[PDB]
Amino acid sequence: TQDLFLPFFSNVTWFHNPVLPFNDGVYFASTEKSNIIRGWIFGTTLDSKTQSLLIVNNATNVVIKVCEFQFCNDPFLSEFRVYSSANNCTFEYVSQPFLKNLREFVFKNIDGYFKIYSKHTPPQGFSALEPLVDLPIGINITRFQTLLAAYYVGYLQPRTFLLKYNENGTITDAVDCALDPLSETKCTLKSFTVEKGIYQTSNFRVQPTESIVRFPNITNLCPFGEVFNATRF
Amino acid sequence: ASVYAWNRKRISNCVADYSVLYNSASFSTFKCYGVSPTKLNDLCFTNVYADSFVIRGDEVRQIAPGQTGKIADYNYKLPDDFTGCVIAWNSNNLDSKVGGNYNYLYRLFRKSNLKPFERDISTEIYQAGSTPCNGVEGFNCYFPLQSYGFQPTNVGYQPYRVVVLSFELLHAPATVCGPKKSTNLVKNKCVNFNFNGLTGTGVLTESNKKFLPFQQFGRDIADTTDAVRDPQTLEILDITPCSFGGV
Amino acid sequence: ALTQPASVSGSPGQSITISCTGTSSDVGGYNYVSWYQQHPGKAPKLMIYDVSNRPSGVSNRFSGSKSGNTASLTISGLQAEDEADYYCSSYTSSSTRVFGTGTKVTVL
Amino acid sequence: ALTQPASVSGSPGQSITISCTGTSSDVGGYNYVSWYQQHPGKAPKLMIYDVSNRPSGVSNRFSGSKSGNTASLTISGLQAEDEADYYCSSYTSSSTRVFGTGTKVTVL
Amino acid sequence: VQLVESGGGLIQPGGSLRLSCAASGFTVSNNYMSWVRQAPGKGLEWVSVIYSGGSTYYADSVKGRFTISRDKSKNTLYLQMNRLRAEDTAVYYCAREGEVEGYNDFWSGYSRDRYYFDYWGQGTLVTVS
Amino acid sequence: VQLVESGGGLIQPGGSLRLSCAASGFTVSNNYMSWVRQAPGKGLEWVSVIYSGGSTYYADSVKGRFTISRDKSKNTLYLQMNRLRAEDTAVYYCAREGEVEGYNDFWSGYSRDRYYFDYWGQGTLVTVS
Ligand SMILES: *[C@@H]1O[C@H](CO)[C@@H](O)[C@H](O)[C@H]1NC(C)=O
Ligand SMILES: *[C@@H]1O[C@H](CO)[C@@H](O)[C@H](O)[C@H]1NC(C)=O
Ligand SMILES: *[C@@H]1O[C@H](CO)[C@@H](O)[C@H](O)[C@H]1NC(C)=O
Ligand SMILES: *[C@@H]1O[C@H](CO)[C@@H](O)[C@H](O)[C@H]1NC(C)=O
Repeated sequence: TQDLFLPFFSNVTWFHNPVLPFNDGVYFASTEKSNIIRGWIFGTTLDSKTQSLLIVNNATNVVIKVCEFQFCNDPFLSEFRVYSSANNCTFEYVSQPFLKNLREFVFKNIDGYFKIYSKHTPPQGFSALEPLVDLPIGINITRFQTLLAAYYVGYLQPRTFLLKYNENGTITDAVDCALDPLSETKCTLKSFTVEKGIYQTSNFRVQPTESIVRFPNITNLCPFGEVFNATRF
Repeated sequence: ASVYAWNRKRISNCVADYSVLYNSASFSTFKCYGVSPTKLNDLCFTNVYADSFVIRGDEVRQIAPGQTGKIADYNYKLPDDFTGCVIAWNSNNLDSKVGGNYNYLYRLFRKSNLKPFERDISTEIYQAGSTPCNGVEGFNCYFPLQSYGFQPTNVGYQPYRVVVLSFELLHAPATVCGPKKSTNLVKNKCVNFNFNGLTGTGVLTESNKKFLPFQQFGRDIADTTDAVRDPQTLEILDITPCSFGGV
Repeated sequence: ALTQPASVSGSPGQSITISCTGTSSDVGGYNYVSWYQQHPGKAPKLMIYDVSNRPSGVSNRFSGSKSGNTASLTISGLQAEDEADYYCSSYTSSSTRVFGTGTKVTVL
Repeated sequence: ALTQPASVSGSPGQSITISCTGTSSDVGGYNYVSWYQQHPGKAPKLMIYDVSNRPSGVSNRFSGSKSGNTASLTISGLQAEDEADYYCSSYTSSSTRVFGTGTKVTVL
Repeated sequence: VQLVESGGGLIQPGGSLRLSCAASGFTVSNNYMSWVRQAPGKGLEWVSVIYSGGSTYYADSVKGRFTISRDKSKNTLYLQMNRLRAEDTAVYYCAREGEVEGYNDFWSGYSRDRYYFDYWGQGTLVTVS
Repeated sequence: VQLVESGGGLIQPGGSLRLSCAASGFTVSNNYMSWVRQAPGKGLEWVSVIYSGGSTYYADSVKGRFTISRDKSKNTLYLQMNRLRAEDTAVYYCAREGEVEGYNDFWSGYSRDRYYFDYWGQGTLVTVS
């Protein structure tokens, strides 16, 4: 399949919080033991002029609201300060609570539908992330910020994968197709083990560097005023 | 809502009766793209939108895939793969008023273009000449909107209420369906099942394929279904074809 | 401001020119010089606009032009109805509009 | 038949309700209760129909409803022209139509 | 839409009287036509109603005495009154019912019912004495 | 297109006066609206102009004293005159600017500018004394 995945062996920005770009999706994982991580914030400008997603894990129930919030310079949530003066917003949501305990999250905005994936596991290794919710928010999100002390942030990219579904229907392995020449072979043969040989995976092609236009330099303007703006037809 | 700020409420988790709309005669234009208006009662959509607005003057027919003009390029552009219906009817006797209900804006000029299914309420001043003007309507910097004018004196220029139903039938488990009364399911017999629009013929059996709590149906190498989570019981049934062969 | 001759005169049949000198900001810089006709007791009427063009529904004898900082209304074939004052309204040069002093034409 | 109050009264500005009690056959069973306004010497005029709706071209202050076997015409913001009698015509219950006794409203 | 009436006047009890209601702008067969009378200074009493075709429905006060009819060619509505009585003194109105899809409701399509009264006639005086 | 004015009359210097210009057939927001006065037996002096939205532009002779406004609901153009003076004695006209694509010379498209004056109001007398 061709979808927005996290490219294998990518640089994840370990943070210890400032606002972070949410360019086309964001990976998120953090290992805690007392729920110091407390939610998220998503939006474009966060200055009450537009809508903005906001997730805060209340004691027992999650809270997902899309309101023209006014976020402080350093919003936090044990006293909450940003969730004040929300006007004329178009979404509310409550569900079961989220979250040596590694908790991963994938945040994708696909055609206005906010998709959240998660997998809490007790970071080498592999684990498939089952989907949690599909939020019909329909808002523009360009930056995001976590609501608080050590979390990682990886950005997704449109890179196709070769997902290996187990005999029980769970994703066991995956091949980042555009990671290295060997992995591109694994997509051509559609297998995780390739035999000794020489396989044609793709085709090299020098890309163009500049676009040159060479038109005649006769600067006469055609008499389209003499055929349209004429007096006698 | 005015065409520059068209409303949209996503419809889901209900029974959709398009009979009450298809047989009504007050609708002037009922054009459907990708679907037939008479087969809307037997379908199941993952999400159905309803983009309602009013478009008077010219451009009563610009609400269609692959059309250009001042409305379809600066106010409300539909994609080229549009799947849905476009309903319209003149509402001169509700959106007219005794004098003038100059209450609908249409966003002249905009900038260079507009992407499909996009909306913008920004009323910042549009500059066609020089840049200097910042939030001021100067010599060559016009207020972008410009209101509508409604009166019988203007048929080709009276308001036409438009509702653009946009069905998306591949995005999720089907949640809005037609008015079809469910029947009891029978197994171990070749039947022509209908699992919320998933039409097909086969013999349903109990299964051991342990579906995960989010997966709703299995699929074959081709675009044919192998297992289904039956509604109203959340049970996993296998679809094998009833026997065939040469003679 | 815009200066105009206080009055002009002519006989029916011939032509008359009407001048309007101003600065290089509005007439000499911009191109939206207009002309109007106002009969005593009536509201003015758009005679020339775009300083070349003429609004439809108006006698084609009316004609206008501008040479630099000076505007010109060249009426041709004067009739008896032409008796009225004519105001030259140029562009505004940043939204402070201006008008001429007025030229009361008298037909012989 | 349909029983109505012989007369009601009120001052301009406020609202007035008008009752019409009948059987469960036409008003309580069916949903085609209508209301009319007849000035002295004029033919009646359709005020309410479908016992919820109002015909276009009529002041929006007029409003109607029915609770079981009783119909209601809730006029709001009485003016001077409202002075006339009002008849409640329900459905017919197999084509023997009925009308109310009439409510002559008097505006103060 | 216009409805003009004629035929009423002074008449003795027991006689006969035929009323007329010429309808322009519509027909006696397009929408239901109904007769309704109003006693002098009194309420409104529905007299009879003829449907778009095949109905002779009357009121219990005028059954067997009045018969409603129409002429499609002349587009007129008629009401025979036989064996008149003193309690029939009233002004009679011919009322056209609601045209199908009246006021263009988009929820209910073309179901004729729309039971109400559209524009009326002018009314003619019937004095039985 | 119609433009009717009202509100002018006799007034003392230093007082206040609000003018009105109700416009039918168009709006105070479709095309630019401008006020222009004419002293008795004199030339034309542009008073002020409001653009389709967000402009309060006046003349140096009336800055800080006159304010131009409008009511979209009533479709009327207003002109407040505060601290009137003896030199403000004139008849005031409300002039609608050129609609976009005036007379549609099929060469240029929709650029609003079209700076000229379309049909005027009737004018109201303002005598400050
Ligand atoms: C969390 O959800 C809402 C949002 O603040 C709040 O009203 C509710 O009381 C909270 N739940 C708790 C405190 O258990
Ligand atoms: C109120 O909320 C609605 C829905 O988001 C929005 O369209 C509207 O602009 C808001 N403000 C007012 C004054 O209605
Ligand atoms: C599938 O799941 C069953 C129990 O749920 C387990 O016994 C079996 O090993 C699984 N199959 C695998 C891991 O291939
Ligand atoms: C294009 O430019 C060259 C270089 O000056 C000039 O010689 C030539 O005449 C130009 N073409 C035309 C059509 O004038």
